[PDB]
Amino acid sequence: TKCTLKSFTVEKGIYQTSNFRVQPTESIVRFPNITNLCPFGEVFNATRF
Amino acid sequence: DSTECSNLLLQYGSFCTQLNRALTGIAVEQDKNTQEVFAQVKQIYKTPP
Ligand SMILES: *[C@@H]1O[C@H](CO)[C@@H](O)[C@H](O)[C@H]1NC(C)=O
Repeated sequence: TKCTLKSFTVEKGIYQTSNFRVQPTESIVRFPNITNLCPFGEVFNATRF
Repeated sequence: DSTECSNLLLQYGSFCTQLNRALTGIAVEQDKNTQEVFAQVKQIYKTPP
């Protein structure tokens, strides 16, 4: 409170000096679901090219 | 909660920190209206049964 009040003699009272929040740590991301596969085996391992 | 965005605020000065005091400035006196319109008596009276 002293830094924000710019004084060393603070009076008896309530003083809001800063704010706090919880910082995320892992940040998980699970959107996808593997589907609609287009065969690359039909162009890589086809018998005749 | 953007670090680089906050840097843009420092060079812009002390606007929002000033109004935060103003908002608390109205808030503290907001409750001050209550005791001067309700707490006009220091004796709490209970009605007889
Ligand atoms: C084709 O077969 C080879 C050998 O098994 C394999 O390494 C390759 O990944 C295959 N290609 C595809 C996309 O099926």
